[PDB]
Amino acid sequence: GAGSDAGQVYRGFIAVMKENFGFIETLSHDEEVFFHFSNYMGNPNWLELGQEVEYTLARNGNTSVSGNCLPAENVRMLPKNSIPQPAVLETTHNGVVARPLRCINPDQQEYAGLIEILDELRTTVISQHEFGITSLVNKRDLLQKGDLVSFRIDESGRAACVNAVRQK
Repeated sequence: GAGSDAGQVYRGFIAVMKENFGFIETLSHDEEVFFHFSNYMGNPNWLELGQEVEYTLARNGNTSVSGNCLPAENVRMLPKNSIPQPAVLETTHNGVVARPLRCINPDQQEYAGLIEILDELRTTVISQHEFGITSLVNKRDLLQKGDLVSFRIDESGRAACVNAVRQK
């Protein structure tokens, strides 16, 4: 019992839904986890993008199966609204949707994309903020390059509570 041992169920949310497998976005925005529906528990027909789920990682057998990245196991659904939100009263930063990260990932993570955040002088982009399926409240939208967004960064350490808002 140290915390660097085994016996930890990892929490995350569905970001990519294929009919065979999918990708779960990590709770702490570490990376995307390859998960197969073949090892899923429940009814996959009722799954959607942004659904909280609990699961363990299949580290049992060989750490470098085919390419180090191994599948998930025992994926179950979680209660909604259990993912915490950043503590910000009005808002932290605004910006415009810059570009979906397509060539940044060899395996195409472009779902996540990056927003260009304005500096304190409100002139240029500082670095890059990544947005999560959970943060994409307006995930229904065709939110694309050139759309203005307002969000709040705090404990999420990224663009969270992303609301597509158009200013007069």
